[PDB]
Amino acid sequence: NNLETYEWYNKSISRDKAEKLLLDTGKEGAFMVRDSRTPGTYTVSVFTKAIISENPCIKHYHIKETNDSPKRYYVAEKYVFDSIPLLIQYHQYNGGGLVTRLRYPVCG
Repeated sequence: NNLETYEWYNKSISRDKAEKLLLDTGKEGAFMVRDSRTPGTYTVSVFTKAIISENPCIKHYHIKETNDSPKRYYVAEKYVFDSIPLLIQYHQYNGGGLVTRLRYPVCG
């Protein structure tokens, strides 16, 4: 199911790099993702546009997993899915809370 292909996915990424990558572009609710190790989910680097004296906050959202049917992964005891992409696709569209429900998957 590897994602390594979503503007938002960033393999081997960390919490700092994603923010760094996000900071590079700095969009509204920049969306990024990074593999972890937990039950097998992925991380989501979300960045909020801003600068001046501050305002741009980058949040790393991990995709929780829940042996559902399928809705396994999620990032808010909410919309659960079987993959970050759908989990992201759902955020990217719908309105899965998040900085801004995946507004722009950052792909460093």
